[PDB]
Amino acid sequence: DNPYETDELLGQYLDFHYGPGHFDVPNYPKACIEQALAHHTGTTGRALDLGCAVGRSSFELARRFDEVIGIDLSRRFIDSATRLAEQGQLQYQVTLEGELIERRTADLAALELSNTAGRTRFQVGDACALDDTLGRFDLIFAGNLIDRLPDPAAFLAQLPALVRPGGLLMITSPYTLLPEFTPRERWIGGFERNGQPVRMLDGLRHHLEPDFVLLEPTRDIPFVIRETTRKYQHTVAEASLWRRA
Ligand SMILES: Nc1ncnc2c1ncn2[C@@H]1O[C@H](CSCC[C@H](N)C(=O)O)[C@@H](O)[C@H]1O
Ligand SMILES: N[C@@H](Cc1[nH]cnc1[SeH])C(=O)O
Repeated sequence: DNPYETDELLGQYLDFHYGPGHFDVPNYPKACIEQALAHHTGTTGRALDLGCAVGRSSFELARRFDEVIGIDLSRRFIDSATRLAEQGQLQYQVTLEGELIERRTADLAALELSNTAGRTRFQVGDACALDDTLGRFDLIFAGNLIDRLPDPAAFLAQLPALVRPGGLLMITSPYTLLPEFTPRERWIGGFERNGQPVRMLDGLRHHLEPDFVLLEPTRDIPFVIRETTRKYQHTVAEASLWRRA
């Protein structure tokens, strides 16, 4: 039932996280973490990467944080991230055209990520119901996650307790709201209420303030996902950075 446990998605996401770029758009997980690191003014002991997929943002965070925990619900994704952490490389297939496929390599050494791979730990888990043993963090990253969760409010309700005061929360999303992933009654934005628009960002503020303070302004970060030799997604996420009060 989970698309994120399929070979189709594995090949998209291993290319997206570790492959060459497309249309001269920079690697997206790396671009996201560059922005988080440019704004984090706290200590660098511990970061949490929620919805980490096959782990590029977690390895990027590990260049600066002593410990990085990456959590994703997809076991196929997490098994790839762990293999990269432990062996430094893996191979995968991408679609060329129809059934014609091509084998490719992901390599942490080539990306200058192998030296700190030991600072990562990857686990399967549900971001809407995180273990109560997880502790708290100096920095939390949730990339392209909130529009893929069935209970966004339940996810957000954990975050004040998960971030130390003075720490940083970074959420990015293109707000691709879909009933397949979020029941309409659980949307926190993307609709009209009492005849006025409620944007997803308004929903984020309602749930996070004043425990977090939004660093203004929000920023657009684009990304490209390769599906075949010829077909790509090209999308503009909104990044919002939040300081814990
Ligand atoms: N309940 C849940 N708990 C944890 N991860 C979840 C989840 N529902 C979906 N996900 C994960 O959220 C991700 C959405 S796509 C974004 C992946 C990655 N952060 C990137 O920016 O490229 C997928 O990896 C999916 O497996
Ligand atoms: N289309 C991709 C990228 C993404 N992630 C969250 N929203 C979007 Se659009 C996916 O569904 O994983």
